[PDB]
Amino acid sequence: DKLPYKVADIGLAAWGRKALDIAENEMPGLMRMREMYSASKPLKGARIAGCLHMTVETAVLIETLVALGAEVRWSSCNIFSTQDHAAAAIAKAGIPVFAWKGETDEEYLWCIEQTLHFKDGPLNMILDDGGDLTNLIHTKHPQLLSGIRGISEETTTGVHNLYKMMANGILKVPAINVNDSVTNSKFDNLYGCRESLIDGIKRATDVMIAGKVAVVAGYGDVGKGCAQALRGFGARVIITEIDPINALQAAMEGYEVTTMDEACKEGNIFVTTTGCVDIILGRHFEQMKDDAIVCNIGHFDVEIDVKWLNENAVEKVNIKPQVDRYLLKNGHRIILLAEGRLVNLGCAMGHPSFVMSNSFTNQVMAQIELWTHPDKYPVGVHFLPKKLDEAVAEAHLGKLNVKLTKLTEKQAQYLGMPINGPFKPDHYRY
Amino acid sequence: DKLPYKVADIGLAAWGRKALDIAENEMPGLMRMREMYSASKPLKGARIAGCLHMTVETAVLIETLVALGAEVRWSSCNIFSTQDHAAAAIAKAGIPVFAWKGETDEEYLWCIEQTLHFKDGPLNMILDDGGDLTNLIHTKHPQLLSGIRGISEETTTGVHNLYKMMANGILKVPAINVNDSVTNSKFDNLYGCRESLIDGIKRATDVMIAGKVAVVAGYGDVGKGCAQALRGFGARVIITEIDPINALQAAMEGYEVTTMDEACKEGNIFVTTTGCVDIILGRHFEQMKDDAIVCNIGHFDVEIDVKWLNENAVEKVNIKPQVDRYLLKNGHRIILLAEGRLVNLGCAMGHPSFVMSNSFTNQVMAQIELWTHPDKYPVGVHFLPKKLDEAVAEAHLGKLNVKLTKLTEKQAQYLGMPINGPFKPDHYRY
Amino acid sequence: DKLPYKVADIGLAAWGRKALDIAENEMPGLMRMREMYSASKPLKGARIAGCLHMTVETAVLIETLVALGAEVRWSSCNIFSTQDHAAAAIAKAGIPVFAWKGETDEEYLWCIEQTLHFKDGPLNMILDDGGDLTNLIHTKHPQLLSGIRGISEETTTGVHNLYKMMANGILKVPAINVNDSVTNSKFDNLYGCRESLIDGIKRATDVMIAGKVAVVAGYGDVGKGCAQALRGFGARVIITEIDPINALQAAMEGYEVTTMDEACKEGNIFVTTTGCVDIILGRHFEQMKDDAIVCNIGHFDVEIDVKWLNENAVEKVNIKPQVDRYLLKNGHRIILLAEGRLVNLGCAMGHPSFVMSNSFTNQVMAQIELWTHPDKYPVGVHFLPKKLDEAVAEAHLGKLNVKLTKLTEKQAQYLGMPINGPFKPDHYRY
Amino acid sequence: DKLPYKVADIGLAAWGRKALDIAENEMPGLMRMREMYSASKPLKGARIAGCLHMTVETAVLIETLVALGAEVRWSSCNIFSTQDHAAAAIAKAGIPVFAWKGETDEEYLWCIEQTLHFKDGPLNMILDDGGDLTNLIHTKHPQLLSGIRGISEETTTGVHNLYKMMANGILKVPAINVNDSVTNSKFDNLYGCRESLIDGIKRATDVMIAGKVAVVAGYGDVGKGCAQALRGFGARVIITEIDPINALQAAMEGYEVTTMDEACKEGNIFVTTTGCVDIILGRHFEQMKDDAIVCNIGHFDVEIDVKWLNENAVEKVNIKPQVDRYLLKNGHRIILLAEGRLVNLGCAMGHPSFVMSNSFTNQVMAQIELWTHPDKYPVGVHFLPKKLDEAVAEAHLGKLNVKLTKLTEKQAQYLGMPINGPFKPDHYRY
Ligand SMILES: NC(=O)c1ccc[n+]([C@@H]2O[C@H](COP(=O)([O-])OP(=O)(O)OC[C@H]3O[C@@H](n4cnc5c(N)ncnc54)[C@H](O)[C@@H]3O)[C@@H](O)[C@H]2O)c1
Ligand SMILES: NC(=O)c1ccc[n+]([C@@H]2O[C@H](COP(=O)([O-])OP(=O)(O)OC[C@H]3O[C@@H](n4cnc5c(N)ncnc54)[C@H](O)[C@@H]3O)[C@@H](O)[C@H]2O)c1
Ligand SMILES: NC(=O)c1ccc[n+]([C@@H]2O[C@H](COP(=O)([O-])OP(=O)(O)OC[C@H]3O[C@@H](n4cnc5c(N)ncnc54)[C@H](O)[C@@H]3O)[C@@H](O)[C@H]2O)c1
Ligand SMILES: NC(=O)c1ccc[n+]([C@@H]2O[C@H](COP(=O)([O-])OP(=O)(O)OC[C@H]3O[C@@H](n4cnc5c(N)ncnc54)[C@H](O)[C@@H]3O)[C@@H](O)[C@H]2O)c1
Ligand SMILES: Nc1ncnc2c1ncn2[C@@H]1O[C@H](CO)[C@@H](O)[C@H]1O
Ligand SMILES: Nc1ncnc2c1ncn2[C@@H]1O[C@H](CO)[C@@H](O)[C@H]1O
Ligand SMILES: Nc1ncnc2c1ncn2[C@@H]1O[C@H](CO)[C@@H](O)[C@H]1O
Ligand SMILES: Nc1ncnc2c1ncn2[C@@H]1O[C@H](CO)[C@@H](O)[C@H]1O
Repeated sequence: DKLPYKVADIGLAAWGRKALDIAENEMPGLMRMREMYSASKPLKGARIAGCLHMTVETAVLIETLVALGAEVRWSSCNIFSTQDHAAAAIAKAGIPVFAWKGETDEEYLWCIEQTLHFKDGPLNMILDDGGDLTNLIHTKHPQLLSGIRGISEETTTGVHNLYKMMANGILKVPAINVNDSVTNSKFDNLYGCRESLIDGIKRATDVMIAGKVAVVAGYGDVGKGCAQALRGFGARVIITEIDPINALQAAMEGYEVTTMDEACKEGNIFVTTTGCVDIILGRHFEQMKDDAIVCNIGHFDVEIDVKWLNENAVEKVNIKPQVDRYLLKNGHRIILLAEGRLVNLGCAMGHPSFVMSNSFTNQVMAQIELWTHPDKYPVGVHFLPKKLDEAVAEAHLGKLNVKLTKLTEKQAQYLGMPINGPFKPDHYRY
Repeated sequence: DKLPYKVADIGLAAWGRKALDIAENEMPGLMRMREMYSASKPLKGARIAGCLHMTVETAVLIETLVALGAEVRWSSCNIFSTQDHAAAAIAKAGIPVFAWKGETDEEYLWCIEQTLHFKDGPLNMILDDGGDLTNLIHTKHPQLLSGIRGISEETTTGVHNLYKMMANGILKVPAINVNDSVTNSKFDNLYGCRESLIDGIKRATDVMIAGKVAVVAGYGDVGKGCAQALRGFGARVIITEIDPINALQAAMEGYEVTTMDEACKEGNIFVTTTGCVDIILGRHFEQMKDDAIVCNIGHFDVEIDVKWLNENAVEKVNIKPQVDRYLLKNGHRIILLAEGRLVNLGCAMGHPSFVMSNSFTNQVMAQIELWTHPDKYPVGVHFLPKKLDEAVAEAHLGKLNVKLTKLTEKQAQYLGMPINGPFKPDHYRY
Repeated sequence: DKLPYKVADIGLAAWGRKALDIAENEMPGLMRMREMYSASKPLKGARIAGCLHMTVETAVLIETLVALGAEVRWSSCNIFSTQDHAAAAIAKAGIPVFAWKGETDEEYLWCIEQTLHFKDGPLNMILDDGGDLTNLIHTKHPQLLSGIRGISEETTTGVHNLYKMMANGILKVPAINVNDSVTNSKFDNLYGCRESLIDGIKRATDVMIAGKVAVVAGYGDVGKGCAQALRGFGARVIITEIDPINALQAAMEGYEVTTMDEACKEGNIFVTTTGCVDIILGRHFEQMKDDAIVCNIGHFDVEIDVKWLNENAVEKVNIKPQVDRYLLKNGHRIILLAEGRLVNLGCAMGHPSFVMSNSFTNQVMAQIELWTHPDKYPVGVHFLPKKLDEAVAEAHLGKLNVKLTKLTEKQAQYLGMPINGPFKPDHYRY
Repeated sequence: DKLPYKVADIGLAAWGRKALDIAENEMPGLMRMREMYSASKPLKGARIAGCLHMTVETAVLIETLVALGAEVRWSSCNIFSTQDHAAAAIAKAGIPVFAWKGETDEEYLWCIEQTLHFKDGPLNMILDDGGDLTNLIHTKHPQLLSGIRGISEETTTGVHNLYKMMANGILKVPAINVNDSVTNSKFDNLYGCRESLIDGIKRATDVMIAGKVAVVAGYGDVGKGCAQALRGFGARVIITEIDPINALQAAMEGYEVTTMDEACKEGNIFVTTTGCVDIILGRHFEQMKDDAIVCNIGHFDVEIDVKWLNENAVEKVNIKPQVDRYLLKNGHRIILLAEGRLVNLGCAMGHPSFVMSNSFTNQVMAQIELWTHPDKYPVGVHFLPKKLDEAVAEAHLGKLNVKLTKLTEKQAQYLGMPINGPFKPDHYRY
């Protein structure tokens, strides 16, 4: 029970390494963190248990925490999101990794647990992207809690659960809600899904986007990026919403807002961008035009009533991996992607490296704070300082070559703000 | 010193009334406020002293506070923003108004003061769009303070000043920062300027936008709307910024971000969207291509070094009202609009009615809260509740015919939010 | 009957001249033609009878033909398109002009005739923008025909008529269909209306474009530009078409194509971009939403059933010049612009100078060809050579600063085309 | 030498059939052709020798000519474009096919030849996508010429060669230049590359498009679609052109036009869209930013100086199939895709089915004309009638659900055109 790592095939490393090379040039934030802190080794003594989809970009993250001098043990937060050659490299790198494609629920749980203990004791830091690493511990390894200094969550569902545990006096460790940074929120949510929604759809169906009517349920950040992605292609986007402010937003950009009920008749493509359930049900499926393409990029296979399909469907033919085509009792066909799960993760390579570098530099900064500024973070879920958000940004202005103008004493004075200090109030919405 | 009103020409009413008719159909918010509260007359006993550019939209605002039963005395917050026929109507309507186009600094001040006293005593409520109505009182009419229940500011410069006075124990009245509502911030800043930046430029120069290189300094809300407006026309927009998150924002939309110095060589059109000073100086002007069109939509004639022009310019020819053309010592001409002032306000009819309906419904709500819920607002600068913001929005979804989807018990539950209650956290940035 | 000119007020000149100055910097084409031919005076002995809306841009045109050494006599092709101060300048310039705003049908015809005879005999060249100058002659002044060397038409309706007369052996002069040049078709049709459709609507109604559903009948060039203009603002555009290729074109850009019948129910704004009649009829009007804004930019007040309005409308109130609002027997109002006429011409200053510079340089070239290469053009309607179209273009690449790459011997060869010669086949569609 | 077919693996069929099913729902044109002519069997007696990349869409094409009753023998016009499972199906279908992935030059030539003879004699009809099937015959099988009734080319390089042979009295068969139909040109060139440029780049590099500066050489149709594709993503596109009309075109859409020389310094991504050579050479490569991504979608590996790379490059590492990364003597890396060949064809699944359905229906129609109207087409290269172009379109308006408005006697008359007849002149450019 004392393995050094458990990946699909160690062989893949050489190639996995080829990728981490190309990818690193696209992740300025992490690479900067490496420069600025590789010497300081500000993470020494930290034993980080990371639970985040084991991909090429996470590899760059893992090697960045190590470079900042820290012990790390990783396990993918998803059973399918792993990239064996990515995990290959990290293993060959002499780093404990317990990740591989399509593992069983039992294997998953196993994987995570393998990151709990180091050879100098148990973990003292948690890096989560869903709270599985946090929940598991809190409820099965209470012992270790007193030994953990911090937790950095980056997911809505994880962050929330943190607020809950804290609200119910269960949280026994300070956490930093990384997800609510602007550079983390916008990228992981808006630019991220915008760049990879169609990729997922293309690789799956290779269908033409233009000229098609695409229904997008939810106008949040993710919904916004998808709506902008689909429209950039020539499709006519229709939006459904429950929040009147977001719905106004949509209408002001030219989209048509209506209910899924009315909408399910018009759509050609259907993307669900919510953390809500029962977005698309049988009464909708039976209205859809022949060969409608349904897929979800929200967060769980909980937005599409997949079950109904597998139930009220005549035949279910599998065109290919993660692309099935159900036959309705009315003659119409229904192309369902990723089996209802996240289409960009299930049909594409997830989000680009540059995007991840933004949400991941936030992650590296949370570790540093949490493990170097304990006094600053009492038990509760905290937010990263704004001056540090701007920091994640500025570190990316190089890659794309943008010349940032620098305020001047007079100006700064006039504005009443530090020439380098935070440039906006905390409630600023960008 | 006891006049009932002071407008340019009372005659204009008939026509001004023609406008308030057309205009009302474009301002659902306010018109809804009249429906929902015309009976309750929730503003009874309130004597509101309003200082907001006296336009056709403000007229609809004024008549809306009156319908909600309240005494009102108005004066434009600007010497040129007034629309004599709009002010005409309101006068004929038996409402004290002291506004007219281009008044003198002495007249302006005079105008404001005429709204201070009613025939039942002095004011008890303040509606400001710059803090001039607020400042003037606090420093020349301290008596009346104890008599004032609230203040509702809608301008950055006014809001700030409130925070200050409060910070220095000067503010002696609770205020509601109306400007930070989503439905007010976005419309008054983004959509507002987006709809009218080019209009002001067109009427002024009637120039062709497409094919031109337009330089926009500042990627805030206003900058965002102008950048989107100019690009929709075919211009190649370049942006300058001091904030690394806004600059990243820009770059992610395809714009080129650089410094004004480098930029002043390329630009054909120049729009300044900041609350900053010395954005465009002589060293820029002397770089600009022949016949460059310079104008500012920020907030004051403080962003362009007009002075330098009037100083280092050979001849200054006035093509027409609010449109001058300076001749440089190098052969290049410089078309300067609105004399450096707000171009949409000085070369156009400002923002549209529908937009105004949003930021103004917020205004009406602040009045009701502040004067119906004093207990709730101790002296300080407060924010309008979120459930109310959504309210301003929902009231506009009709005009544009958008079908809002309604959450369901199960859903609502799953999401952990009231089926009607606020759908988003307070830090939500939309 | 021998006046030297007939303009509204000669005084206006000083100001008209102010305009021609600013304007000339925006019309590189004509200004280049002036350089390249001011010396050659390639138009000597040519007596041009010009009939084109007498505006500031036409003035720059007029002075450009003269500079190329030619006698010119002008009359506007429209009774309202004229710009008195523009015509003023040209008169003070010692040039026969018979144009002024809103002249009577009898005055119009008069005006045209005054350009027929010079003090060395009658005209020998025709520059028409509607065929009124061409028709009039052919049927009332046959004598002069044998004396006229050429005709240059730039309008669909004028061009067609030429093809007809020619088809029926009536055409007695060679003509050059200038309208079908790329640089003239695209600018006068697409970029032209795109830049000024909304300006027209703003000045007229000052209404907010965003969030509205705009119906555009016809997806030709003009319709394409209007649809792109309206969408850049945030409106949701719907398109109607009779040609299946244009309709598919629309659908591939994300617009929704449907019939006016179904569309008339949704629309908030209505732009007709055809040369067809009966596009919007009573059965539509009685379907439109309250305060719908109807206007036409096609070519004649023949696309909207204005008549029906004036007939089946209860009351017709005139909000202001060129903006009326009919009241229907059902409670809905209808804002009708420019009285059914060209809205950009009737509510704005028409197209911008730079656009005009393109379609007018085409015009200047036709004159030169037709009058310097008679042998090349036998009686019939001809097209401007392609090498010359590219010429009109190359002449504008300077204003907007574009670095045109130059083919190289090896390349040119490989491509099989002249390094400077036409780069494209004649059926090329750009 | 009498094989019935030669494909990679016959087994693949079942799956290939799976595809042809899904695909057929996206190609309304061909599916319509099947309806309208399945009975007539208007192609009876025709023995078609098809040479077109053997993919899933060509499969649908092949089965469409057969359904119209015709013998067919196919061979891919490219050595790599073939799709073994697609070819699989067609073989299992009892159809002579000689296609498989990556065949040798000797094999290719062999494959083509296998379609020349049927069991009732040689071919009497040619369907070419490059003229390899035409050339080969004309120069090695002159006998058969007199036996061939028609040739339908769809490629620039093929069409041209036709005009040549004809110009040099070599062409001994009438041909129909299908490529110049609007529905074929626009789709195969504009919409086609627009939908699949980024897909090719994504699968290849999985790089993030937004925030990047993309250089596109050539503003033709393909260049136009690529430029619109990249911009919709958020990149800043810069264009290079030799044609002044296209360069103006670009500048009027907001792009920046300049020379490759100057541009090669700025670019992050480089797409070459010409039929020209030596677009990107060593002097450029040595200027490119680190990790620049170079790829070409023109028509041959002739636009990028690949050779130079393989010559002046230190090391060339192969990241993966069709994705190499050269290391320069200056430290910068250069990611070269598809080895310089067509990136959408070499890194993606080419163009979508719907697009192909357009350019392929054109193809089916040319066969019918050419083989049912010989008398109509004397030896020379002809264009498909316009009434038939609109036909290809109308046939697709269904899929996307667009309601085509139908002219009316009065209207039609007014317009002077047949209510169903062609709605536009031949020189119309859409
Ligand atoms: N797949 C990915 O790469 C990825 C990346 C980030 C986030 N996400 C997930 O996507 C989901 C949405 O994220 P977000 O940042 O846009 O959230 P968000 O909170 O900004 O927006 C969600 C939107 O859903 C709308 N909505 C809720 N219930 C609805 C219903 N029944 N019908 C229509 N609209 C409804 C809400 O009004 C809201 O505006 C989350 O579950 C999130 O974790 C996925
Ligand atoms: N004319 C109008 O109708 C109208 C309506 C609303 C607001 N405004 C005014 O416009 C201004 C901007 O408003 P906003 O809502 O976008 O503000 P904002 O705070 O959102 O953005 C201002 C932006 O300016 C940038 N900036 C500051 N100094 C700069 C400099 N020297 N060079 C380049 N960029 C610089 C900042 O980084 C910031 O992103 C304010 O003065 C505001 O009151 C005008
Ligand atoms: N106001 C201006 O500044 C200006 C400038 C140039 C041209 N025009 C005029 O605009 C008109 C259109 O010009 P264009 O260049 O786009 O012409 P166009 O020939 O390219 O397109 C006209 C379009 O109208 C469509 N159409 C015809 N009848 C229709 C109907 N009943 N319903 C729906 N669609 C219908 C046609 O299918 C066609 O695509 C002409 O009369 C032209 O002279 C006006
Ligand atoms: N890969 C595909 O799927 C696909 C599909 C259709 C066409 N094509 C090919 O793409 C190429 C271009 O097709 P198109 O329809 O756009 O052609 P096009 O003739 O419409 O445009 C080519 C453009 O290249 C420009 N150009 C030529 N030499 C240049 C140079 N040295 N520098 C800059 N610009 C230069 C020309 O001015 C012209 O506008 C052709 O070889 C064509 O066969 C590829
Ligand atoms: N390439 C990637 N590497 C790591 N995490 C990713 C990638 N693409 C998407 N994600 C993550 O997917 C999560 C949702 O499962 C998001 O929080 C997002 O950060
Ligand atoms: N038409 C209008 N009526 C009243 N205020 C306006 C109008 N257009 C713009 N404004 C105001 O101009 C202010 C800046 O001077 C903004 O806060 C905005 O709300
Ligand atoms: N400013 C202008 N000066 C001269 N002609 C114009 C102008 N704007 C539009 N036009 C002309 O309007 C004609 C249609 O009436 C078009 O052929 C176009 O060239
Ligand atoms: N999926 C496809 N099937 C067949 N031909 C294709 C496909 N995608 C692109 N092409 C062809 O690629 C050719 C250039 O090699 C184009 O003429 C185009 O029609």
